[PDB]
Amino acid sequence: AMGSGMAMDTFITRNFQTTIIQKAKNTMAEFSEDPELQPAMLFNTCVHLEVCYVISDMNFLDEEGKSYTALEGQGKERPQYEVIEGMPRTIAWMVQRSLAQEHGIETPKYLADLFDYKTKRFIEVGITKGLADDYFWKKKEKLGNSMELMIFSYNQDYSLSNESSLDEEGKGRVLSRLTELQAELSLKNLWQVLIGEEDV
Ligand SMILES: [Mn+2]
Ligand SMILES: [Mn+2]
Repeated sequence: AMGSGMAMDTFITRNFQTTIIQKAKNTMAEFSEDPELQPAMLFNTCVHLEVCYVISDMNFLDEEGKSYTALEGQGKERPQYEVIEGMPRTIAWMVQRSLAQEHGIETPKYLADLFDYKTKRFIEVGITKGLADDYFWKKKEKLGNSMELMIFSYNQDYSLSNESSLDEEGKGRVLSRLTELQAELSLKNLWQVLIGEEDV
């Protein structure tokens, strides 16, 4: 129980790519948060970042706004999305402001997770231990119509502001990853004590 920090630290190392982990550690230390003392926060950041990459790498985009999968596009001579999560927050805000300026659109008040070059919209991603619909409308309160929302729960429910933002195979990649993580956390008795994103 007091070893829950070390158990979560170890879990993180065994369940995520080194690249994912290093970014999350860096963002916590920007908030002057010790990952060793706030392991729940480190886990949540890792999952969030991994989901954003799972959404962004799924398709690529050409000059005229046509999308391709990685296989379809290879050799033709960018990722459909700019990933704003995963970098220091000062650099993140530079990116969001540049993207808005480049495209002649408003700059959202809050920091986005992704930017979709196809629709020219910012996207917020959320992962909840609770009901996705609840979290969705909680974010809507603050965000309004400034961004699209993609909310996923560990319990396989989800809520999307734009249903065409994910095919059923992309949804299945995200949700299956979350289901697998919850099963493992449950087996380690780490699930009940995890503080989800929706309570931060
Ligand atoms: Mn964010
Ligand atoms: Mn988010």
